Amino acid sequence: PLDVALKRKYYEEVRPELIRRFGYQNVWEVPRLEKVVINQGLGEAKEDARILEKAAQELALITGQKPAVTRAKKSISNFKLRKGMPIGLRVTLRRDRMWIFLEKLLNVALPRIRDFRGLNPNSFDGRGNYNLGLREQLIFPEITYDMVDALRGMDIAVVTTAETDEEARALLELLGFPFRK
Amino acid sequence: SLKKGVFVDDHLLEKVLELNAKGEKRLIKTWSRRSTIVPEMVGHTIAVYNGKQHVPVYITENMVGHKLGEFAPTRTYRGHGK
Amino acid sequence: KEGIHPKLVPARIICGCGNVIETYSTKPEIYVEVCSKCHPFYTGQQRFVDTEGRVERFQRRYGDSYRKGR
Amino acid sequence: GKGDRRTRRGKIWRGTYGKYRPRKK
Amino acid sequence: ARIAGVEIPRNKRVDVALTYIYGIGKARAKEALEKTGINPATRVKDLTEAEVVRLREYVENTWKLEGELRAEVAANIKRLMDIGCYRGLRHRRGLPVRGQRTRTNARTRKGPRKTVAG
RNA sequence: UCGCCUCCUAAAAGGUAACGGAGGCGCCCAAAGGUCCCCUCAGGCGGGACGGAAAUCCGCCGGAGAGCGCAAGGGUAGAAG
RNA sequence: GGCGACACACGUGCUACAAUGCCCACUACAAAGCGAUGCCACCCGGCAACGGGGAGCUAAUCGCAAAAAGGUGGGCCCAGUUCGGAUUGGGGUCUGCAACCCGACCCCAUGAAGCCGGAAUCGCUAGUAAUCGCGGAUCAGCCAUGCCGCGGUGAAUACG
Ligand SMILES: [Mg+2]
Ligand SMILES: [Mg+2]
Ligand SMILES: [Mg+2]
Ligand SMILES: [Mg+2]
Ligand SMILES: [Mg+2]
Ligand SMILES: [Mg+2]
Ligand SMILES: [Mg+2]
Repeated sequence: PLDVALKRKYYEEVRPELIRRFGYQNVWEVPRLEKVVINQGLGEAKEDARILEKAAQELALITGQKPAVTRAKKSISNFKLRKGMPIGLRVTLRRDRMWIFLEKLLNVALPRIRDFRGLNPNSFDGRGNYNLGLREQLIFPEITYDMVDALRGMDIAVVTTAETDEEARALLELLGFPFRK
Repeated sequence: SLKKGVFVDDHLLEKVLELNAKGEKRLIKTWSRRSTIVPEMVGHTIAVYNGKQHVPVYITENMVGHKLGEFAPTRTYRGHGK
Repeated sequence: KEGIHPKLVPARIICGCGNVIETYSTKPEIYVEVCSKCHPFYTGQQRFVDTEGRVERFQRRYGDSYRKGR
Repeated sequence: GKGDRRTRRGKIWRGTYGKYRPRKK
Repeated sequence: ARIAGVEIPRNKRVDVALTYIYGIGKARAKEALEKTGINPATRVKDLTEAEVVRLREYVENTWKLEGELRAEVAANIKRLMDIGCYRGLRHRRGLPVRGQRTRTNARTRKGPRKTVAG
């Protein structure tokens, strides 16, 4: 079952705090952070695979899980690309790995961002989910800087069993999500 | 850039101070940027001369080393054919 | 699953101001300059400066010469 | 760098003295 | 070594490598390593980790630099936004701030020539 | 203009003419074929670095308005996709 | 207030794009001129501009000035780079009643364009061209990179 500090920190701190803040009557009504899915919009690989593979192993290093290529649904002559064409990587991670990633995310990567005054508090879904943009990917501890070729980023989706975007606003706030007030 | 002087017009201040006890009216002109922004009477308007007319400039903190006439451009320019 | 992904080893990692754990990832231990959960920059707040205001200082710098006073 | 105000050479050219060109000894 | 917001300069003298930061220049450079007590002519190649830590701790603190002071500088120009002075309008029109000659020259703020012809 | 396909004229079976009203065909696919196993669209509203009316990503809603190599009709996700 | 405006065009120039070069330290070698309603030695504060003192000098007596290129030493190692200094933020100083339009310096931080110039176009035949600094006039100050002078090191080539 491994261990993971953030995982524990959820159970023996963040968990009871929610039952006090919101007064859930059932052990399941409580918001449970599950499924974090990383996505990279890779137009950069409009016509390149050796620039896509380099983005693959890069992603595999920070999540410990191979990403899968996504392909264009249609065709847009307005900005090249046809039906096929590997345009975008994406890796889904839930359980254990989702926590090990979420720790290094909050407790290493996010502060390594230039300036960085805190995650956006309006960036909430309305159904209890959160998303956040990232520029440089070198902010991850497993990335060694002197081994990159291009500064490609990623979108991150954090899904949560909360109803409102308040119960999630709370759930993540407890886990260590800096919200720029 | 003065340091031990740091001056304002005596005549601008005479008119400004004797019209500062317990309140006033914003009707107050001048003829000299030469002065300085002057704290107190911040909620005031000083019609500064730009060479042609008296432009009502308004003080709302924020300004200090900028005397007056910087808030009173003397030229117009506006455009060059375009 | 088998025969593709990188493996995840135990915990150890060096921060530029103190300590960090978890790690896993791929590397046994890595170095991190700008620490996180520690304290600097929005972690307890360390107001480096304050960015001077003119209402305060410049009214007391230009006003330091209180010769124009009254 | 005859126009850089941070050299003994630029300070010569400008004429003036300072930190990057002291008034001798 | 990721000193402030940057890390780039390797094998090239710490008194010089320091310069490669918005906020350091040349004077604060040797001032920082004499106050931290480090040899200026060193390799910059990740030498004694301790010297690097002390350097980082002093430099990154003390005075504002990198993206933070760029924000402050830009904000000092934003000062003359509101209903600002004459100097603000010069930042508005894109013309030289210090009242210089604009009949010719001033290309560093105006930009390359546009040529009207008539 | 001349042969073939689709819709209307066509009068609720079929068929039905005019130098009547509108469009297509003279190909294509060794996968776009066989079978077994899986999966479900278009859109709309939110959320998300570069990234916009559309690229990929998350979240709800969405019974078929998508798709089905090309005209049109029929058919179709309890699949033909 | 304006002559200092600025989408632009031309003239004369200054500073450069670097290693026969740049930075720092040390250490030499001039001429021609100017100054007691000034030049201001030497101390003191100051990173510095400069401020406090204060001696000498109606000046081949005292002061402006140490000339700089040079030499020695050491550091960069060819990279928009310790080349380049524009532009911009901030902090100061001095003259002046006052320096926003529109002053010169000093200091911190930024460090742009430029890696040598299209068609065209200029100067110079011996201390000459090039390169290096120095003085003076105007002048409270200064937008002088100008003008008028002074000396330092010192080419190339002229068949015709
Ligand atoms: Mg029928
Ligand atoms: Mg019938
Ligand atoms: Mg017929
Ligand atoms: Mg004129
Ligand atoms: Mg360029
Ligand atoms: Mg070069
Ligand atoms: Mg001759």
